[PDB]
Amino acid sequence: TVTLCSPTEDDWPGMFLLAAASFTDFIGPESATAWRTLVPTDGAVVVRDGAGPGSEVVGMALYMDLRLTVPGEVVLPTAGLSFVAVAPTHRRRGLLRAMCAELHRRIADSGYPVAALHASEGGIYGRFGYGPATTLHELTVDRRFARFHADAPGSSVRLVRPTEHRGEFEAIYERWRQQVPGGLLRPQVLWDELLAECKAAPGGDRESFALLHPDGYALYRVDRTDLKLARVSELRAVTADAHCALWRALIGLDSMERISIITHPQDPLPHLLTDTRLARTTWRQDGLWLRIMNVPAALEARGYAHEVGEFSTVLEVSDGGRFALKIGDGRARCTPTDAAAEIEMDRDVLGSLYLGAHRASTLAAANRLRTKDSQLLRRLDAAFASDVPVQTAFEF
Amino acid sequence: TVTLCSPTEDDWPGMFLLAAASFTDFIGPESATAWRTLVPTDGAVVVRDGAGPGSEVVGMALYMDLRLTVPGEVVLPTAGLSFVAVAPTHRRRGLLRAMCAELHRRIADSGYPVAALHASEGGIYGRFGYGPATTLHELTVDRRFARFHADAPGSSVRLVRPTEHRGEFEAIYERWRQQVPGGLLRPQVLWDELLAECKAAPGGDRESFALLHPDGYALYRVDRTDLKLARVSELRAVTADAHCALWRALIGLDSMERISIITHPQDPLPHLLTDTRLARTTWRQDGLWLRIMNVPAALEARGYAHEVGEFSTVLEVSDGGRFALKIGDGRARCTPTDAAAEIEMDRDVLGSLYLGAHRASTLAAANRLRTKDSQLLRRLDAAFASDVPVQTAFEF
Amino acid sequence: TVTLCSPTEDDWPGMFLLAAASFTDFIGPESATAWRTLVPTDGAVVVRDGAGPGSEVVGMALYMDLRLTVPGEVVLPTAGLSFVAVAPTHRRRGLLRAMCAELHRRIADSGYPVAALHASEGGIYGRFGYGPATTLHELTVDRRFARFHADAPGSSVRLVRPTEHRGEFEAIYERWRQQVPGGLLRPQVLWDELLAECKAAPGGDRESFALLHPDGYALYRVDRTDLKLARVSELRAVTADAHCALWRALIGLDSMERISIITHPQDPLPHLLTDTRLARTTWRQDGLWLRIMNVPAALEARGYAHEVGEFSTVLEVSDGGRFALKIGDGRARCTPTDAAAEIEMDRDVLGSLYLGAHRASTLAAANRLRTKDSQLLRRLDAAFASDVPVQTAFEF
Amino acid sequence: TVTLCSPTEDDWPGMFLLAAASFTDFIGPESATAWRTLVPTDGAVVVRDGAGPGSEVVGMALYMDLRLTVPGEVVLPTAGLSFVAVAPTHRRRGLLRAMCAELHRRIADSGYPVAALHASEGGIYGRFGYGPATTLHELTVDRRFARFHADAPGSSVRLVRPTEHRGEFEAIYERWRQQVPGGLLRPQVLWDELLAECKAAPGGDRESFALLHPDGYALYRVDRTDLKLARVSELRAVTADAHCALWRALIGLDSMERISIITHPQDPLPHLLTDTRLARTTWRQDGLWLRIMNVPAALEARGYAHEVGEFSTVLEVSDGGRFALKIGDGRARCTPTDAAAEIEMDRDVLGSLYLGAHRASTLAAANRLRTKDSQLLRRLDAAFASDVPVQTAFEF
Amino acid sequence: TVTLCSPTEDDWPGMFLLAAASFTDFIGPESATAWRTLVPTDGAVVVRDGAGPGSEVVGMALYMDLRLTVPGEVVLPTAGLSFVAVAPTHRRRGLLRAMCAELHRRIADSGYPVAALHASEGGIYGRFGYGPATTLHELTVDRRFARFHADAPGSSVRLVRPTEHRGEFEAIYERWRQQVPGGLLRPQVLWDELLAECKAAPGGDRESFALLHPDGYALYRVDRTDLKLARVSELRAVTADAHCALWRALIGLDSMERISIITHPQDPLPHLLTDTRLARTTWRQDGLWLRIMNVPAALEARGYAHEVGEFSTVLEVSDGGRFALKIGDGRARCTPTDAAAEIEMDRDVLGSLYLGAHRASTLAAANRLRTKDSQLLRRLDAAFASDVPVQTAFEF
Repeated sequence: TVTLCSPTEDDWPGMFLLAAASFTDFIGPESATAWRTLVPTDGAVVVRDGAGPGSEVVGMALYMDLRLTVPGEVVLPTAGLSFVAVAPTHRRRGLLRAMCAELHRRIADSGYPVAALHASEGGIYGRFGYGPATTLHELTVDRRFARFHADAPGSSVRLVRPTEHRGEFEAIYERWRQQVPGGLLRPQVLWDELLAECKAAPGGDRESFALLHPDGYALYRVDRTDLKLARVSELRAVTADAHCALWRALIGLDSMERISIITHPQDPLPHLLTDTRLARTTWRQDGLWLRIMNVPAALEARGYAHEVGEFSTVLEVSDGGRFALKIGDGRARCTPTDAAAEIEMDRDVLGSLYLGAHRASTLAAANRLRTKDSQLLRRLDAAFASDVPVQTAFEF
Repeated sequence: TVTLCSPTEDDWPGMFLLAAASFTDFIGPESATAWRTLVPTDGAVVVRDGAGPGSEVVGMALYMDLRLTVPGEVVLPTAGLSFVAVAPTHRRRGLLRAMCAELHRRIADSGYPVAALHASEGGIYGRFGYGPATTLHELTVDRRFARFHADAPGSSVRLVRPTEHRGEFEAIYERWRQQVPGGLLRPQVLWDELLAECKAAPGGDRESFALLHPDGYALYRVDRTDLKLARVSELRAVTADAHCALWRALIGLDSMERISIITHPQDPLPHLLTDTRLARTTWRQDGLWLRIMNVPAALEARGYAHEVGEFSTVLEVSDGGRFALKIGDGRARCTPTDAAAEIEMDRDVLGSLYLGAHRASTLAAANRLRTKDSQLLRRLDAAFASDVPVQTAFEF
Repeated sequence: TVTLCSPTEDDWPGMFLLAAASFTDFIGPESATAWRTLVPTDGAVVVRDGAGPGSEVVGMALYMDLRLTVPGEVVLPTAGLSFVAVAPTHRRRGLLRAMCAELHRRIADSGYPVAALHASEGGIYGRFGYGPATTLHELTVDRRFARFHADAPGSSVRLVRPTEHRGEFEAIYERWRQQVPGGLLRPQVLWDELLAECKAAPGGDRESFALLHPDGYALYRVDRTDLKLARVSELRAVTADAHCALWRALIGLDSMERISIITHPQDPLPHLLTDTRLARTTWRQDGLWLRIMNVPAALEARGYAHEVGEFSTVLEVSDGGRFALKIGDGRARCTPTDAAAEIEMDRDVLGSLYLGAHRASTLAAANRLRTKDSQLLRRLDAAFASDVPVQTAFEF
Repeated sequence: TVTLCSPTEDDWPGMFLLAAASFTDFIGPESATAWRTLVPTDGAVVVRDGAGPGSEVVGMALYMDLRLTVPGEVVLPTAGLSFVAVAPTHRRRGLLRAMCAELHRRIADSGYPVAALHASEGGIYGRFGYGPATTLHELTVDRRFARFHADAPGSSVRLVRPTEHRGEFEAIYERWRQQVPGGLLRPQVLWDELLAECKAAPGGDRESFALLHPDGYALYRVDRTDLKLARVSELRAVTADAHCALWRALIGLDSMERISIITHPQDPLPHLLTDTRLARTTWRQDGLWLRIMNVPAALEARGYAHEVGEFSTVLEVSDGGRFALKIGDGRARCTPTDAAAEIEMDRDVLGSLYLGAHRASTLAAANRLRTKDSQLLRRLDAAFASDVPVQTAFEF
Repeated sequence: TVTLCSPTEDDWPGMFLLAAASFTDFIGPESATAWRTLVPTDGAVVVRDGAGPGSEVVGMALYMDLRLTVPGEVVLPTAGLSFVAVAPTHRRRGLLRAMCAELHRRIADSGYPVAALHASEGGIYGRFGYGPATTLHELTVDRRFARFHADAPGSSVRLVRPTEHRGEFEAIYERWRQQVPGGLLRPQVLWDELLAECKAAPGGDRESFALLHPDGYALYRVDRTDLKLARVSELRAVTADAHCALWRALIGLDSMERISIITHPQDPLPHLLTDTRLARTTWRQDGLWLRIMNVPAALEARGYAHEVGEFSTVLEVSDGGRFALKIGDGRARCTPTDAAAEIEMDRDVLGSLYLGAHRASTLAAANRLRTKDSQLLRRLDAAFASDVPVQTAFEF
């Protein structure tokens, strides 16, 4: 009946159709064919219904080749899952399990230490070993009241047409993504896509503008629905100076009542202002999800906090191996063992800890993470934290 | 014209009137006379307009004697400011500055290391040296979809009439407030007040119920405005088991669509569920604000993280003294010095760091906190963190 | 651990507490003690948690002795389930199954042909053999535009204080409930309850008024939330004349913009007006649910349409017996058999057909009701229909 | 001053202008020129203001040649009124009466037994003898909770691009419209129009998709305003199997929260689900309106229920003739007479009964329909009912 | 650093960019290049940031050459400020003061007696001597209830395509603007702009229609957001007959529930109807703002009410000269003096009085306008009033 296989070029139109019916944002396929360049040979799986010549697609999934920055400014090859979809006609038939299992084998065999995704819903991917690893934080600032604090840094920012400063944006983003956990390399093809969206579309979005600083930029747009709201679609700042100068400019949009931005929980913006409330948290949600494919490769690859003293323990990941884990001097050694476990957790929990967005002690309080001693917990909690707060790059 | 002095009993009615006109929640005065028992002799200041027999009150402020738990389970005498109010007729005349200055002298001279408040607005109290020190986090759970995770702990909880289990609530809260930074001792008079509110009021709030566990409780009520919403006014859990069992009971309120609660950012509830999104953050705001009155007394009183190795630095608080600050083995020594400062911050910033709710590195990114080296920052950031996440007790 | 038994008077307070926590409308218990008089000795079951002296109630259910009118103006003893509740602490432990099974045995053994309920949710009771048997239909009339049709009947109606015309209301309701399927006898104790609600409550509902006609009445109130909306809580009309005259009076409430009423789908009101749209359907929902306890007793008790010619068939109710069903001259004979079934359905489907609110052919289209021939379907569909449209009496 | 006449081609632009100003949906005229092919020579009337060369149009009306299915699967030539409009400058001058009178003479003389329309408002057309004859029923399903009942039928449905399966849609619709009262033949020109709308329009509607089954289809689209709502613009199912399979697919649109559809009151969807409430009635309204042009031709043309035994009566339609009406064996004979009337009604009432959407007994309760005996009423009510529930085809 | 100068053609693109970022309505620049023809040589100022070749624009402002009608049907050369904008990066640096000061010198030296603007916010321009001089009044009529009064005048109005009756619109507007204070000459280039907007835009506004009378017109459109709302974008009526006939036509839009229009406070529409409430005031706001450049030229140019008897006084405008003001026979003489002032006001107050939209006595009650005697006040109040109520022409 159902067969699982790598798509042919003859499978494309079926895939585009399924995609269009599954993702509202989809159209255009032309953009789909930009992301396609990020898909390695054999990075795609489809499920066909039946057998014969061109039987219809009813399931699809793929991964893209990505570079993710993890704490200690270390960059990992990362397999980014996307365009995962099952036909509304074939829902509870195990297609998602089969497609994910097949994709994970390929990802493992190809040597990725880590896989990642953005979840359309929050209850799907834990079962596959993905844990929420970054946190999206919407701030809406009522700029009518906003005054900067005497201490705040600061002219240096220019109001600019996005399409005329691509080189400057690329260089800034590139510096940004290398320094911040969560950072993703943004390939030329994605800069084409992003740059194009800047022009106003009738019936769609208004034209975008940019605020450019030698060390950061912001891209923003008036909201279509509300005309006193400015939406900051992206703000990449490499220094604190740039971050503040950009916000002085945004708060300068006197035509507006409110500025909103999707940011991270440690965004220092509230502290730039004399009234920290004006920077109001309007929304929160999981951002990037991680599946640790290879536990020791991943644990050894990232840097750890230097503050915690050297310690050793035994970590067991449910159906993922048991390891002697030694952390000291910001570095980890992670070797096979059969000594008794001191800590245990499912694979997804590990991905949630990995970039420091969640504290081990919080996971432990929910019993996801079982441990021997509170001391070990406090150490796992200090070691795994990140000097530079974790942020989210572009969705995929 | 205006005179500042300690109220007489002849000043009360004026004060009640001003209070009623300044705080919507005020009425009843009868409750005002419960909190009055918490006000020390000389803990109150009023401003009278003119001179003569019973000239009208136009300004008032006071503090209450409180016990606040800070990291390391250390309990500090704390002066809690409340009922601070200026007549709408006397707004920009310096009454608030005068009343706060006078109150702070009294508080300092009386030996409180720390003062605290809940802010009616976010832009008033920084100028007086108070910094936001805890964070309120509203979670609304759509319990229709909520399923507990296989790992989650768990019968043990009873549905109970609040008024018939005061002794059990008192003992549980008492254990709770001694273990959690942000915890406040709740005196008998406040248990009278809180217990009374439990009965339904016509035109007002519906009757409250309680979920009682040997190690925790929750008090809740159906919302007046929305009848598919259950409001958890208070949940105190001393163990993780109790926390989970209480939430299994709340999610058990099948008559409801949504449960909301004002909680703290590290509440582990999202991780009890198979879909972490269901536990949605609907609101965020500063909770308790702190003014460090005596810097060395306060810095020496609290415990510090054991993970960070011993280090020494020089801390300068703007118009608050310069100190040689030595932290090691979870303990701090804080002595006078005139050596060059390595770190500087206004007083309010220090109160924001004090319970660990804000990271020094985030304050530094906003330039509030100026420092010499990033290393010192990472250390100040690890040392000041709290093993047990900071929570908020009752507003005052 | 858990025990199922008939409540003692010592179990009451536990039951009241559970009730209060399960039903928002509950309070007052004093009203609970009116309905209690409708509960037969042994009509109540509770589940206690554990054993000992006064272990806490965690489950309760009961039935009331009612008289229900079914097509052909036949009145059946009916067991009305209500106050069914499981503690939020004991949700998926089978308490509802156990309590319902126990109650049904008692109801069967006591000789009720039928049981009934109003469902708090639509997905609970089918599993217990109850089917939706009446349909609530909210109409909101924009009376600003409403003009009566030249044909409409029609002075005879008086604006009246409800509390001063109880005898007239009782007599009218009594005539009403004897003629209409869905009609329930309303005992003196329920007239006390209903009459009391008429007075305005501060913070609650405004005072009610009545429109009285020799052959019908309406009770109404201005909405608390909206002051241009009049809510008709009850309209009982015994003749078409009375129905029209009452509506001319209601449309006469010039102080109002809208009149709403919960009515039945065949309410002729739309056809009284020159613009049938003004009578807008704002809400629809299942009303009374029926469980046929004794199939042949129930099928033989009701009248059937005289129009359909005599026919015979074999009806099988899943786990409910197989019967030779003979319908002719508005009367049915229903005898045991083992001949092959011509029609099959679960018990709940039968309750849905029983008062004529649902057509057999519609149930069959959804495959709930499996039959041999379309002819039999059309006959079952004509025979079971009701001359007088089915209406809903008071909720319980 | 005003003249009434058949439009010239020189009158078109005036007519298009009036149309554009009267119907928001109008534009495009290009579509107007598709429907024009359905307009018979002499099926159009305009009113010109004054006399001379090209005096301006101020009134227009026309009818289209249609085929309507009535109970017993009988197809009648039907004159469909549309594009009826009076200039805002000439409102109460009798233009609508004059245009309708003129159109009706033409329709009568041409031999249509029946005329039909969709009403822009509910209070206009009764005066012209049209009665509401079908009922639109909006159901919104919260598909997040929807589970199918164990009994429900059921793979067989494919997700499909509408534009690539026209032949299959045509054949299915054609079977559908021949079996269902309310069915209209959909000519090739209307399939061109409908097929075209399927593509996404910027600023307008998103692209449509189809679910195709050998025996039915559904066309749907995400809502422009709300992105968690899927709108089913059309669902034609010829068997119950197809109807259920299509709904399993729609409930399979996991990307959505709600599915809505405009359907008929006997849609069996609620009964496919374990919780019948999920299929919520959000809106109700009159669909197709009928004017019986020739009473005996129309009464003799349709089939009647076989269940009711043969009976005879005398029907008088106000200003529409008196007839001896004999119904038996699903067939009616309708002859002229002057015997005393047993039943009387206006013409519009008859159109409301004609397809079985309204019961005679309900019309009688509102006094529109005056009759001699209740027995005759029950018979008129059983005879006129429809085996197959009446549905609405495309608006016109 | 910053330089203020007349833009080059090389400065345009910078100016367009700033414009686009400052005004949501901006795009298109192509329209900007229509208004440009209204800008005199030297009517534009820009601020450049720095010095060099093509340094970026950060501030811009200009004025257009306009003709404004003032009471007594006198037409004044008026400098109309628009496209005033400061970069969000240069907000509190005095750019607006510098640009306005420079523009005012040019305007004064060029011989304009008056300058005018439409304010983006209400708190900016008083400091520059502009006072609100006309009042926008939104009326929303619920046309479902609207009946005209027996007295109301009144066929004569035609429903018309705007683009086909430009000549008639021009002539009518031209008569209108010459008779009404607030009237502006509308140049051919602005008729091109306005005429173009009439066509429907996908994703944007629906197509406009016109109601044409020999002595007036209305342009209207269905609202994009709400489809039962008709928006009257413009109604110019030269006689009362035309005004009433146009409103009879608008109330004739039976497809609509509501008609809205931005009008003036003395619009007689409410008095045409039997229920004056139906014409509901939904919004009010300042329209045109005036700066009197040359006090005596302006005071002598306008007509004054003939009713008030001749009187003389001494008027002082803060930093604007002192004048002996003599008003009699609808004419004023305004000569220099140093006699003591009898009345004093800031310049902006004078602009607010100038077209009669505000009464001197109301300004005096707010103490803006200080005077010697109440008698003088009553005279200044009668003299300055306008026979013909002041209206607002097109925004600029």
